[PDB]
Amino acid sequence: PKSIRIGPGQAFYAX
Amino acid sequence: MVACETLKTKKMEVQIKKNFPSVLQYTMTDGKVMYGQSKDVRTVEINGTNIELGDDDVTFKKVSDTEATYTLKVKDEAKKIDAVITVQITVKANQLHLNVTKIKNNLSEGIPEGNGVEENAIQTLSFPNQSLVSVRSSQENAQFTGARMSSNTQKPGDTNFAVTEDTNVTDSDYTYGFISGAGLSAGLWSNSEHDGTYVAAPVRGGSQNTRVYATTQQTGDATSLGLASAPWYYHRTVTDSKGKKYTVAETALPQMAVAIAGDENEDGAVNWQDGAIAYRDIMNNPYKSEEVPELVAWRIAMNFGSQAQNPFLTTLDNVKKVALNTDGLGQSVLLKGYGNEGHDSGHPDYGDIGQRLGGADDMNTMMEEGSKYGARFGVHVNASEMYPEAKAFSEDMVRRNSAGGLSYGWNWLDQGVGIDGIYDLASGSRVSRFADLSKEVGDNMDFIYLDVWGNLTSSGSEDSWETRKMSKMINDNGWRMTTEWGSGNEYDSTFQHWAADLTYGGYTSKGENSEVMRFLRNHQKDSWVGDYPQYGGAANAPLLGGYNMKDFEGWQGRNDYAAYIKNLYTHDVSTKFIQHFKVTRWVNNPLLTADNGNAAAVSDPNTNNGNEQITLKDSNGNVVVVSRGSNDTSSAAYRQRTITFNGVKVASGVVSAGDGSATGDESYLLPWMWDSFTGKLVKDSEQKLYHWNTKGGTTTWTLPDSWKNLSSVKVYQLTDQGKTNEQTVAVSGGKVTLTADAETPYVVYKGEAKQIQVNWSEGMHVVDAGFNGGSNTLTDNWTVSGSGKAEVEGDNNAMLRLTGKVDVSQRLTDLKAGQKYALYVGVDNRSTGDASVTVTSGGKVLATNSTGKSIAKNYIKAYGHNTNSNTENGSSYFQNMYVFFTAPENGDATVTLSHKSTDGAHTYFDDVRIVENQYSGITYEKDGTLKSLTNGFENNAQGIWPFVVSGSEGVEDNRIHLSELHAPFTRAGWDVKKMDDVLDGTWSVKVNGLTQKGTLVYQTIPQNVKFEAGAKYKVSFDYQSGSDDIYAIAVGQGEYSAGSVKLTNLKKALGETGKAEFELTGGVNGDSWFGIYSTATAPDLQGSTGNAQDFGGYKDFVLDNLKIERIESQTRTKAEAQDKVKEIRGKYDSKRAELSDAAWQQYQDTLVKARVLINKNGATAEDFTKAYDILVALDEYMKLKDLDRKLLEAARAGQDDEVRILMANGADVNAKDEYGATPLHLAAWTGHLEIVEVLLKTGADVNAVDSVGYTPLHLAAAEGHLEIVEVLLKTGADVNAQDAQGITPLHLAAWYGHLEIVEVLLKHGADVNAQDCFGKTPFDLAIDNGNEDIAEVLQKAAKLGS
Ligand SMILES: [Mn+2]
Ligand SMILES: [Mn+2]
Ligand SMILES: [Mn+2]
Ligand SMILES: [Mn+2]
Repeated sequence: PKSIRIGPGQAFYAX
Repeated sequence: MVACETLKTKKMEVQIKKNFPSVLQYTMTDGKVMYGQSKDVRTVEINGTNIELGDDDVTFKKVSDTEATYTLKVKDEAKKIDAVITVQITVKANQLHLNVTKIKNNLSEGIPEGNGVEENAIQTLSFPNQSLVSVRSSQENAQFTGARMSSNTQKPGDTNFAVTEDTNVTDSDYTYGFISGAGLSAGLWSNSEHDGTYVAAPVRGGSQNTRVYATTQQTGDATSLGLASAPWYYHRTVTDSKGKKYTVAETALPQMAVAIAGDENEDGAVNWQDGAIAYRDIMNNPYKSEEVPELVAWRIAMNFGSQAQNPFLTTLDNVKKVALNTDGLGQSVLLKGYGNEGHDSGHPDYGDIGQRLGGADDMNTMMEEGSKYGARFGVHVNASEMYPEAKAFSEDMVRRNSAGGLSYGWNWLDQGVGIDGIYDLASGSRVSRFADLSKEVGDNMDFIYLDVWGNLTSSGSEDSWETRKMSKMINDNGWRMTTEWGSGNEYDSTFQHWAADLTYGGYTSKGENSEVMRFLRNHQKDSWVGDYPQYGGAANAPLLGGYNMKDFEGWQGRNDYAAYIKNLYTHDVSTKFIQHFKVTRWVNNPLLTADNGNAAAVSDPNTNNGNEQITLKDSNGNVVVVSRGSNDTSSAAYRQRTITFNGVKVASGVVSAGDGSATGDESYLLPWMWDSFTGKLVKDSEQKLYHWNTKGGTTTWTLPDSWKNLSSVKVYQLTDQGKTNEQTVAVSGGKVTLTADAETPYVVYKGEAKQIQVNWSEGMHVVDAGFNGGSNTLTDNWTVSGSGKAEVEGDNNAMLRLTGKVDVSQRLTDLKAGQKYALYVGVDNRSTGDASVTVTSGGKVLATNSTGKSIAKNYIKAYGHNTNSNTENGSSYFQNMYVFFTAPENGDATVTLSHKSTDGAHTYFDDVRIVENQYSGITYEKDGTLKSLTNGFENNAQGIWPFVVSGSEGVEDNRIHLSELHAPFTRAGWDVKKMDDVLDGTWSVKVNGLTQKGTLVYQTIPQNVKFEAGAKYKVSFDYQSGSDDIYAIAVGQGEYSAGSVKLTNLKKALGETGKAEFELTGGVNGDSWFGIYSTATAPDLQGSTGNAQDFGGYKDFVLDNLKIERIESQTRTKAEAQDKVKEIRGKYDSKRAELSDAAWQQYQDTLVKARVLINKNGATAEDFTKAYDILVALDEYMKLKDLDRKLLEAARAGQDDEVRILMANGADVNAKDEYGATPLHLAAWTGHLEIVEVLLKTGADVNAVDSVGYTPLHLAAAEGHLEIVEVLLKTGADVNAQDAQGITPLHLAAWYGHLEIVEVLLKHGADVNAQDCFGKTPFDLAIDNGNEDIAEVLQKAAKLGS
């Protein structure tokens, strides 16, 4: 869907 | 007595006035009459002043029955006019010529020496309302047809209207103008360089040349419309950009003519088409236009930035390849970068043929040998922009603005300056430079390509006059004229790049859109509109086709050979076939309407069901009829075209859309009956047909009359190897049935065809240097030896592929004994075993060199094998390997290309080049290892050797080249220049504006400079860098990977040469190298504005006098080395967990390698010293890699002082973690402004991206640290930086709900309309998370976008 909280290497769209 | 005389020919009688050079009427043999000037008009215009002549001002002399001479006394004391004009009127067939044979100025002695100002110069001349030919409203079918310039596919350049009593025109100017009425038709031709009314032109390159002036007058009851010439220029006074005035003589003396026509095309009517047929006898014809129909294969062979991507003898092999595939069809090769260092280098030094490409010697060999295959050559020249390095560069040549400053051009390799167009012409500087080129090429070169002429870079003028003078200089040297823009040079150009390459510019900037101009000149120019449906109008399947240009030799990265050839057959064979015939009739044009001023346009419902049709004919009376399927654009049939040759169908169907949108169904069997030289008809055994079927399949055709009685034909499939797969096809009732593969060329002969013989690599000292000779080049020319395999692999640009243990050798020919040579070869080695190039004289090794696995990808856009060419596995590591030798006295010299390994991996070799080279800067040890390498860049065969261009720009026309000396212009202090281009000698290695890239610019490679495992080397070079720490020295092993390199920032050395020196220890894998890295540090532009920022040199780096020297290292014992292994081990063995899998594997690799040296049986102190120096280097590397690991933790944790000391001790400010996050990313993300600002002041990349594409700003904005966001924006962060997902810092600010962060982001240049890869804007992301407050602010901001 739309990530809980983003950071280094954590894409905004992961599910 | 009688005030008129009669001139007579067998075709007509013309009555002329004795009191003025005026025609009363033309009477044809059949009785039909055309009028002239029936009124007493005796006006002469000189310098804008009209003077009416009396009976005493004109004297007449009937010379012959076909000539009369007049002497006109043109005087006006008040306006400073006193002249004697000699006008001659001559008749020949149905033509009447009126020429001004002499101009005598009584108020002047002439043009003073050096083209000084002539006081009272006769600048312009015309005969207002001369009415040389006229039509009346009272005559049957009285009409006018005119043409003006249009480069817009939606706007026709034509006019067709009936002459009625209501008609009222006064000096309506047109390029062409035709009048018809009472059974006759005529068109006026003048050489006037007058510029006027046009329909659409994006430039001024003689695009606006209007030479006919239509004016009406009352002749009793009727309105008469009469044609006259537009004004002529005689001694024109011009001003240069520095205000200096010149008087420049005529390009030619005033000339004009009319050709009276009846029903020339024998249809029902007498219209402009009859007048246009007769106009061809009087019209000017572009120089060498009679060869245009033969030029089937146009292309560009490019060279750029010292790289010699396409040497002249390579271009000859590609001419031989295309000739094979097209069966000898004519070619036209534009050499883009034939001079100096390449393309946009050394302008305007036209006589400077590129020394690195083989100089004037190889250029003439290419041209002389290429003519044998029907290839024509031409060079790209520039008369508008100049570079300081060009020997023609002067303060007089420099274009200056109204403020007295330089008129700067484009800066890429060096900064371009505008040339003073008027000075360059009036001083006779340009003629002198063309002459220099003429002295080099003689009568071998075919054309000149003039770039940018018309875009107002040299003057604000660049009018028809200036263009005519320019075209004359070029034609005078025996060269055909070609230019850039589509509308440019109506008069003399035979090709426009922006008309022939349909890709460029868009629908408003194409070729000449006129039924009149194309009807007249289709067979003389490639200056039209071809098929490119997305432009509509003239670009939607024109019946006459249109040149569609593709390239395969580096131009704009273009290198698809198969696409090049497929395109020639798809659009250019048919276009050229049609250019072998001249238009005679052209009816039912769908583009001409009453609303676009073409009410009287030619409409025949009894021709092609009322749809478009063109009838073309040749001197031998052969008829080609090209007919359109339907005139309705919404019909499938609008794109259907049938072509008949002497009544027989030769082509049929829809072509593949020229924009490559949709393939068609067109199939043809075109009779090619001309040679590729003079275009003369060939004999029966030499007669052929070209077959093509877009969709593939079986089609039945009627053979031409000449072939009707044959019982069989011979069909060949055309490939890069010529005529293949010969088939014997039967003929039944003059008809053949051909089975064709889709989009595959076949050639049909009456009998057995002899194969075009090609001797690959002529003058190249080897046979088949480019491996273009098929699988049998390895049998016939090269001799393969070994257990392994040698294959000619590559479906585009063929290569030599070696697998396992194999040697590919060939004897070297025509070398000058005792002379120094350089042999280089392109090599891409994917094996771990050495790939070698060796030169031998009877078993003895003269010279040898080798590469292990290739470590540097190829980034040269204009090179055949760059990393976008997929040599193997989506990359290309092609780089040239050199051997320097002296040709043996005995003559016996041999080249071998070897692979030693039994390894299944491939090695790629291409383009063996043996060239004379005086380089002698490599000294070897007793063992074949490097002792010393020095280079001042004074004898570089090609490129920036021993360096290779890295990927700071990716696959590009790289801003790195060998810079040339031209003092004072290339030295510091000239104008705004602060850096010297050259440090020592005539050449250096220049880097232009490659700042803040955060990556490698250029590096040495082991096949160039090999650093022995464990050996110490002292590297030194002279340099100049525009700012402190913008460029740095990089030292690394194997392929470049960020952080694996040892960076040393280089201090500013601007105007005064600096000296850099360092030590290097060869890595255990022998893959060690050094280079120049572009840091993340911003340059100090020192207050400079605009172009001065680029010209000043604040962002440049020049390198010279390189010296690599192997040095002695303090001698160690087995014990000293064994003791260092313990030191290193009990320091870093304790970090197995803390290190990556790869980081620990390389630490083990090095340790094992060092331990082999120590414990080897029979090791000596050299081995123990090497083992110790490897370990010392390993320690220094491990230590700095742990300082980077600890800095990434202190930026995340928050320790201010710790980050400072780690940084002070040399920890990399741009170190990356497992996710590619820098310390600046981790400080902005966890919110520490203190760390962020000190990191910025140090040289951290504010626009560095992690794996996912997050800049620190993205992480700051998503988290809500607004003070960090403000600092980032001020220190240079991109506010519109995009994620891999298209997410910008605004989206993350909006979704996570940070109102203040959102407002500061859009306070700076943040786009509110910006969408991610799923079409979501920051607003849509706010209305998904519930931030209606953020959504309202964002909505309001987007609203203002009005
Ligand atoms: Mn006619
Ligand atoms: Mn090749
Ligand atoms: Mn030098
Ligand atoms: Mn240069």
